[PDB]
Amino acid sequence: NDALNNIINNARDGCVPLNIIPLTTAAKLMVVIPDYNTYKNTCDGTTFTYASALWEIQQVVDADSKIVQLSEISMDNSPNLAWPLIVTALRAN
Amino acid sequence: NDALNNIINNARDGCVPLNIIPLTTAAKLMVVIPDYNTYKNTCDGTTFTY
Amino acid sequence: AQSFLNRVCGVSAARLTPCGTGTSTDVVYRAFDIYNDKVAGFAKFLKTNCCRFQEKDEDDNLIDSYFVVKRHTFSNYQHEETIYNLLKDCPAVAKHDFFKFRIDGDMVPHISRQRLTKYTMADLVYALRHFDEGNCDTLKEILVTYNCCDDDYFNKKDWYDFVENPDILRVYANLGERVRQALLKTVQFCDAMRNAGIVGVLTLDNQDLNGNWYDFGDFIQTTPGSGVPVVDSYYSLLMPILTLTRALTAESHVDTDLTKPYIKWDLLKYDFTEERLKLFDRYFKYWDQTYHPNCVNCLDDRCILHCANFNVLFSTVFPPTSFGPLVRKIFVDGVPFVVSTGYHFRELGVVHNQDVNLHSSRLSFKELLVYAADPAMHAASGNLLLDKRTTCFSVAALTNNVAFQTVKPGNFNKDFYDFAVSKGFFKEGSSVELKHFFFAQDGNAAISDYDYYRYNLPTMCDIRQLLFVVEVVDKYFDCYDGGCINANQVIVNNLDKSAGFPFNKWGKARLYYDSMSYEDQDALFAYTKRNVIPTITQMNLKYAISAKNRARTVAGVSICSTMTNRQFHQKLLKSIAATRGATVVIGTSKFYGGWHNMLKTVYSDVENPHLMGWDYPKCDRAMPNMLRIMASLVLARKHTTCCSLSHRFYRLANECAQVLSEMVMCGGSLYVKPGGTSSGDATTAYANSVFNICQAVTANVNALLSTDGNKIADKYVRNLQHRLYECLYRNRDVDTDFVNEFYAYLRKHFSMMILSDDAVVCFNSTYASQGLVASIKNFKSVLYYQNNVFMSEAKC
Amino acid sequence: KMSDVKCTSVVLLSVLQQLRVESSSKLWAQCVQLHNDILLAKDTTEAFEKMVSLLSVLLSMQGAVDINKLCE
Amino acid sequence: NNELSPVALRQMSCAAGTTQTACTDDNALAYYNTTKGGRFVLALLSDLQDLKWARFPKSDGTGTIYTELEPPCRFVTDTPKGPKVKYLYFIKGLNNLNRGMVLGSLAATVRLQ
Ligand SMILES: [Mn+2]
Ligand SMILES: [Mn+2]
Ligand SMILES: [Zn+2]
Repeated sequence: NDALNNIINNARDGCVPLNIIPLTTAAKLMVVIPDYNTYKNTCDGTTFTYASALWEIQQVVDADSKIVQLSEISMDNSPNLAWPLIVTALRAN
Repeated sequence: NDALNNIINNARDGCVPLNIIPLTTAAKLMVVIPDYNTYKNTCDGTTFTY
Repeated sequence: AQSFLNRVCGVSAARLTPCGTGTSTDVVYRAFDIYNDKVAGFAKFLKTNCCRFQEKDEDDNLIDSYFVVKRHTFSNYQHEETIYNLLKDCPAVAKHDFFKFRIDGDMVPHISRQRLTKYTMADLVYALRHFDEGNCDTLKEILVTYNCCDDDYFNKKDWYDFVENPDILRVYANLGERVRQALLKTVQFCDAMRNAGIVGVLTLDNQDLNGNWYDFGDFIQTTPGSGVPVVDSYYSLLMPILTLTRALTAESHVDTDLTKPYIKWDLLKYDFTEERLKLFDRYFKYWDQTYHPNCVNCLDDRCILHCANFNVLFSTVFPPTSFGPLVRKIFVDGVPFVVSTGYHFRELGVVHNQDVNLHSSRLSFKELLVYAADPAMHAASGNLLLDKRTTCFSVAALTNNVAFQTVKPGNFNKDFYDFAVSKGFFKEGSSVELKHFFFAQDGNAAISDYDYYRYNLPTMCDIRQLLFVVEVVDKYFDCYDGGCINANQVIVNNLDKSAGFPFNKWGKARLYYDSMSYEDQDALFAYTKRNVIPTITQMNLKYAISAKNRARTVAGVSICSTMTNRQFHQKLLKSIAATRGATVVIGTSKFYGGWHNMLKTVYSDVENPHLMGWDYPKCDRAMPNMLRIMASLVLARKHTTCCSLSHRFYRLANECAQVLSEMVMCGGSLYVKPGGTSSGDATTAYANSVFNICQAVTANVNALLSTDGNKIADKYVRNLQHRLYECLYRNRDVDTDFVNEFYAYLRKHFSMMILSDDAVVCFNSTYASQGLVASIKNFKSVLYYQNNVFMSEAKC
Repeated sequence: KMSDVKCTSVVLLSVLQQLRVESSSKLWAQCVQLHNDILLAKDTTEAFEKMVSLLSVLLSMQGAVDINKLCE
Repeated sequence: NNELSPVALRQMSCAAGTTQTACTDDNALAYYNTTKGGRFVLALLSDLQDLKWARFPKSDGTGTIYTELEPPCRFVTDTPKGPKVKYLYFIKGLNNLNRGMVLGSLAATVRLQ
């Protein structure tokens, strides 16, 4: 409720759209990526920027819910991974 | 079916595929031949009948 | 010959190339919007009093600039010259050149419009609204002459389709800036007419694609400063093009210029009421109907539809993060809660709940159910979701891992199959073979099918045409009766069905129809009459036998939405599914001769009968939000007594927030539904039925209007077309006499058999051949310009 | 024959699903594609090749005893 | 050929005023429209500078509707009777097409420069 109150009290009358509460005050971001071409654009490296914030990856899993390391996300190693890759990141500060 | 019967008999007695066998003429296949009998029955020179 | 060319090249642009045969006219097949006391409509005619001379650039290079010189009578010549001199100072007016040129033995007057495009605005509007892939050459020329695409783009098959090749949206969007400039020039022209005291009716055929205006032969002059530009037909016909070309895409920029970064709106900002009014004043300054940016302030359902049509166009500018539930922090037992105390619809504007408690002691069952059905708490308690598999706006991930639901293969029936092959079935070459199977689906199939909502585009409907189609559809839904029913009068079949999200965690609909007394359900239903309850719709993979490998998905609507929609609609729905011999055949059994009765009622009185069925591609996924709102309003037309105007509007808002733009729970995470039919709601079949009737009526209206009224031999049909144009773009209130007349005409010549998007029409073949009734091509064009799909004639 | 091979594909995907093949996203996706293409196939050559490819998945695992199930 | 309004209509004689029943016996030139749903008054035309409310009874007799007027429009018309300086009034909420019809009728039945 810290960032939640920060954005609620910053509203005109304490009312905000729902689509921005996870976009502003969520401590964890989950990114579902269908292929490596979208992975390199969005979740490049151990930290990436999205939704006007900085996110640092803490865990990447595949559709099998198996922890896959960042070194495994390669052009040549892409067909060896189940591909809806689900990268989970934490908010940076 | 000749191909189905062949792979079924191989899996019953000898070699089983280590991956999905492809149907295109570019991809590869990995099998597990456990003894010389199936090796001689299936392989002949550089060709492998499966 | 050569002297006439030089006379046309008066003082500028001497490099003109004759498109005709010298001093003779150039006959073209253009689209006009005529309404002159005999013939009315919006059809393609043959212009035979027009000499076209196309300007050429340096080094003899043809350019999109024509000197359309026309010869007319002396009175019209001088009248047009005077009104142009009154309007020549306006920048948004084609440079007119007036002179008398001797042709044979007399000085025939001529009017030379300068720097005109080959096709007018009406040509583009007709091409986009009466589209036909068999012959669409004006559209191709417009697309290639304005760098929208190349001629090589049309060589690709299904270049025009929306489901196949969605890049046609990007191709049409390149016409968006040109259409927006045409809108701005139209506003400037209206201002000039008002200030100069010129009274006339604006039509798309009098504006070229640059935006400049011409044809003043029907304008009349009055005292300056009191002029009135009659622009209803122009804007109304342009409305489908505005969203198809995304004309207001430049409004999402810092200075409304397509060279600046997208204007970074405040994330907390959701109202945009002032921005909508500014957009309306900028593009529809002289639209002579009050526009309510928030539909709570609308007068009736017709005004709701009218203002929602503008809101559809205006919401394409504002960020998608500013729509959906409007949430605020409330306190229960002194503990803060995040609940939706309002909603920001892309079509209904900003709606605020009336019974909002910022503080409370405790919530017993009703508020608990509302806040559980509310996506506010789940979205606020979930992890931010960036799902790149789909273009739909993701909201949050409720669980820490994405749930991949698969579809199992069917369970074989070896005994029955062996018995069948024993009876000589499934022989090699038999006319009967197994084509329907339980097609299996992989993990990323539910989200893949949910991404088909990308075919749901913000569609601005022809509002002056839609407001008449609504009246005709209401006449179709006249024999039925409906209204509010109490919780004790609600019939629920299969109480052991799932109850949306998150109510499926604790039990089926039986629990929530047993845990809630009749007074509890009545209180919840009356709450929706003055509040908005956004709900979470769970997307469920269908496990059923089909002939298509595509995954089938049904929408699991929450028990809070379904229970209230039952109390709001079930009376009308049961009346619809209790009536025999009606257009909608829901509830009519095919057994015991019922199929024969249905077909005989279809063949009611058609003089030259043919049977015609069509297909809506991605019907539940591509249905415009305007048409879904129209369906809900037509279903709400029965609440003249049980509901106030505020109650009806808030029920419509609940419909839109629950089954039109709700939070979908595909997989294990929330998403934003762009629109279309959430085909799991309490009115799925009946809403699809009214949508189908609306599409059929729109196709019939377009067939009547896009018909040469001079060539309509029948004097009754010609007058019907004239009065149809009058009731669409001239008459502002409902003409119940002509609404009944057109409804009777449709029943006599276009009798329908309507179920949920499945229809059979017994239509007068000799009328559809003459364009007096939609044959199949009017349906294709209507789907193209009002459903954002290409109706393949191989599915019809 | 064609109906026979389609029904065999159906039962083969059923036994694969019973063997937790869906626990492997890539393997299950390939099996689903093969099964759906066999049912949509029009000739008994492409369908039979895809049937061999799908059966290779079952033969690739140690969860099913191939000798015991071949009772003839 | 988008004509403004073919076969227009004429004006009727009725009483109007500046506030509610400020009509002594008759001071207006009400422009009517014989609509199929009943007679509809479109515009007012009076010699007085400012009018706000008029009383034009409906065909039922019992129901008389008080019409709110827009700000006056000033002009000079060249009639055979010499200068006829009337003030144009439009009923609040009137459509633009009705305004065009009224202006066309006024400019066709009265000579203008
Ligand atoms: Mn014209
Ligand atoms: Mn004209
Ligand atoms: Zn009601």
